[PDB]
Amino acid sequence: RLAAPHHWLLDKLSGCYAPRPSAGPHKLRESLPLIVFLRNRLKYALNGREVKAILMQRHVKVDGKVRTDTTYPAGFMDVITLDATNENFRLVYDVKGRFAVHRITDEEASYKLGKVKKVQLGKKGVPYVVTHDGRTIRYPDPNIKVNDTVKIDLASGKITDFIKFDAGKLVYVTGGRNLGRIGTIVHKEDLVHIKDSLDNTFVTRLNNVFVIGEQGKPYISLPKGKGISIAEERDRRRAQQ
Amino acid sequence: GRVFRYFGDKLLISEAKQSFTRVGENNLTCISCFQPRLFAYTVSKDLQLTKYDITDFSKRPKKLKYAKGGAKYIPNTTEGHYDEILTVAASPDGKYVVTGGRDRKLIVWSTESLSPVKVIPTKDRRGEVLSLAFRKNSDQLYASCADFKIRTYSINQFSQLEILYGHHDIVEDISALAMERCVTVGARDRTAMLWKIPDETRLTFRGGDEPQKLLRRWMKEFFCEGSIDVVSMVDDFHFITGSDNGNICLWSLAKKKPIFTERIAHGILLLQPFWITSLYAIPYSNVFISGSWSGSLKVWKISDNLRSFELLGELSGAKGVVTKIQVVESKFRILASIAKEHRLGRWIANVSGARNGIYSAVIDQ
Amino acid sequence: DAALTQQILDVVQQAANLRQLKKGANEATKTLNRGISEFIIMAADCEPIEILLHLPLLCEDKNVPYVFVPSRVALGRACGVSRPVIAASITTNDASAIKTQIYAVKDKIETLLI
Amino acid sequence: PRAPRTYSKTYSTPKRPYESSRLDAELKLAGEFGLKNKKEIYRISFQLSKIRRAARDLLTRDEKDPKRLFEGNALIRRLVRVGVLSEDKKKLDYVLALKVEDFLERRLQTQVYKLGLAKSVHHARVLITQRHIAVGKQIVNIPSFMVRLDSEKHIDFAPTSPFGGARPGRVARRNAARKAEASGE
Amino acid sequence: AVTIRTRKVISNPLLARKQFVVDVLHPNRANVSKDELREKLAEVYKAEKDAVSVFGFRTQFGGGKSVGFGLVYNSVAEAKKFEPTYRLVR
RNA sequence: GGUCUUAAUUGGAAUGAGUACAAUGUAAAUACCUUAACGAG
Repeated sequence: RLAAPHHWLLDKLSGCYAPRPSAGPHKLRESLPLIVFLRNRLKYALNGREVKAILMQRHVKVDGKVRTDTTYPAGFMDVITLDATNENFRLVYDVKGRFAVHRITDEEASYKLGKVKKVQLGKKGVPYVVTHDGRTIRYPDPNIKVNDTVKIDLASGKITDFIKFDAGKLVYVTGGRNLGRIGTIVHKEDLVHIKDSLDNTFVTRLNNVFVIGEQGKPYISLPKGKGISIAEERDRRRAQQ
Repeated sequence: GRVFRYFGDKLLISEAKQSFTRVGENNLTCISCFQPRLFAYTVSKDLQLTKYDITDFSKRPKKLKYAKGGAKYIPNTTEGHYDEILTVAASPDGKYVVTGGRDRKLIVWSTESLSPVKVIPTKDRRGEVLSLAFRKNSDQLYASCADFKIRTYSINQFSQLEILYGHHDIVEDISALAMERCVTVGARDRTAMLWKIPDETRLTFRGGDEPQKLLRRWMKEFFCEGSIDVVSMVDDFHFITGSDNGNICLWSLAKKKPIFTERIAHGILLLQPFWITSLYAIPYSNVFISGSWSGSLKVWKISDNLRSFELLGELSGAKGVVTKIQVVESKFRILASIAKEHRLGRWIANVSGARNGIYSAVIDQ
Repeated sequence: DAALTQQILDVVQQAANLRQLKKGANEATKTLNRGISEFIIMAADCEPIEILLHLPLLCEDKNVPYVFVPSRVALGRACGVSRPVIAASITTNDASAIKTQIYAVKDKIETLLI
Repeated sequence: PRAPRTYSKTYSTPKRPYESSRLDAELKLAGEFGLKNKKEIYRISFQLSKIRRAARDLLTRDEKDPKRLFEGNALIRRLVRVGVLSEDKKKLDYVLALKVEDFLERRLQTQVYKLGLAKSVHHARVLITQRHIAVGKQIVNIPSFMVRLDSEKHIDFAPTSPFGGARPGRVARRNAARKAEASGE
Repeated sequence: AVTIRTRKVISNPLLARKQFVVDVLHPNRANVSKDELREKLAEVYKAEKDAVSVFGFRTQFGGGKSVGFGLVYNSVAEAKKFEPTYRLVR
């Protein structure tokens, strides 16, 4: 712990170790182990002993499936649904670059956006796309290309619409100095020149750009701040709780 | 909590029904009112506990019950006050009424039977009880003494909650409202402090800033304060104060200065201004009231901006020493406490038109 | 004046609490005769005024500072009494916790007399 | 591999160990204040020297200097809160001329004398060190306390101790029970 | 007689409970002997002592005051289900 | 020469250092804070 990712905001003292994300759908540095979510962000748990006690009750689903692992690696666009409590979150960034506590409606919880990472011909001649959350869906629309994004159902897998990556799309920044900024595009030099709803301009690597809809028309609810906050998010959670 | 009540333009004012009632005993200390039938409670420098009902606005208050003292309690917790009870208030549920005074003993009473329910000794040589305030809707109890100490008691636990220290001068006056906090004024200190009880925090206010300011202000074209007399806390976030020099100061947590100030409220008589004897408000409203031996009830309105106040009007109905003021509605009927001699004994000259008892006032709308 | 009156009344109050004060025209006179008065305070609205007119004379002869405050009611309250006081004497105590405050008042009074 | 506990010493002994003139001066002080040894004076001679230094430096800066202003006013305000610097001699030029008595005068020690409560700086000590004295709600048994201004009034015997209500003492209480066991029955 | 205040009362249905801050005033007594807080904090709710648990007590210096952390469950079987055991022996 | 001006005698009238029931503290203990019975010539 100290060699953990800063954006979990674990204190310095407390112990020597941090959770260390299980293997899963999101790379370790880019994830949010449930334990940190239950106890550290949401305050439902105190102990790690109690995080577990919660999870074994099957009180928590990620993307619709009950997940029962303390250090399960949840991440960007993931849903997380605590039922006996009626809450639906979606893990999406602060403008600081912190997984924000962001309650979403009881619908919306029903879909997520995934970035396509690869699009390839699997065997038997069947094609597949691979999203950033490590989903593979076969038989996708032939128009879907690498870097496009894709509305997944969630109860069934199933892509149910997509967005191309081209000049003028609305965009989430998923890493680096600009991690959390949202904005239109402008230009792909790979680097992507982004302009936000304030005519503030900035670049990042193509790797860090995530397409989330059309200008002024995100396909998901944005956190307080419109990536121009995870703190505001935490202020509402504990206070209503 | 704040002011949602604006009737300030409604009031029956001039036509207010005014009347008096002569009473048996002398030098009436204080008056309280329980509102769920209406109830009336006064204790006397004559060593008596006295109980009436006003619950009709058509008629004068009407006798209920009394219990009188003597010397016969003299010794250390004995059931009764052989000395003068200097303040009174009753349990906000109406289940109890409590008293303290020169003998620095707490005698709380079951109202209905009107016989001692319990007694707690204050334990000091200096512990005389100057004032009493309940929190709303609670048997939490705030109490002030001249040892600079503040005492808190939850009635049904009949137990000593908490204690506070800290005014350089004696503590005359405390006000309290629904949320938990209360205010005290240190008289000759020229300061007043606020108390968040569990947090156990005090916040500080300083008035008294000299003349030769008024003069210097007004020469582009008259009194110091000796002491802070009283305080009535209007909302959570604002309140009013008064001082022997006849300055009324609304103070607000927004600044460390007074947010507004007024001079010679009840007038003067080189020369002597009137003290501001009784300062009282009705919760979360735009209106408060003061009274003094100059005998003109002065009812003031808050302006909706809450950045200044104005006179609504005057009720001559009272004359002489004004100890307390209480507003009870169902309409309004104000009950005034008038003795011929001030509470704490430094005497006020040649009271005439003097009397002792309740003063009645009937306003509506 | 107003300022000096408040300064005086506050010191009188502290002197009362520390029992370093004598109240009344007669008691004041005696402190002067004994040379134990730091300064004399008198009420300007004393009625009749004649009952205390010997004090200014006595103070001048003893080189003791004296001054009048406007209200006997106020001076009475400062003395910690529920009655009006027309004369008061702050007594000597070189080890007094309020010696400096007493000296400050003396200096103010002395300046007025000059 | 821990984190140093920082400490410093609080007094300073004088250069010339045998000046009759300084020795007498110190004894007078011990006597008039009910002091215990020299370190009890030495500590204050030391407190003072740093204040005066602090002052001196500041005074060499330009008046209207943010440093001077910010810290000068603070030193003064601090010095006044404790009743060391008179309600006005409120300038750096005056703190320089402040002297030891001016501090020595605000010890709990000397205050518990200064308002009756004791009638002796020595009764005072033993009273303080024996719990019978609260400042506010709080017992204070350090003679060296340093009574701040608007705290002057709150000093009084404690809710525990014979002299503040609550029992008498265990030597009195012993005496009540010798007139009891023999002379009673 | 004690004065008992519970601040910060939040509902945690995840563990089927109320979480709060214990604040007990000890004006002359000495201390509290936490069993009796299971008593009073039992009867102040419907709790029948073995469904509450109070541990987090460090007293106020100078005395007379105690501040800690306290738990109220429904369903004393859940107190047998969820509690750490070294208080179940307490 | 100058200059100022007490006891190898007795009498009776609170407190923790310690010590120690308790409870408190603690993971268990210990000390601190609280506190019965004790504890000054």
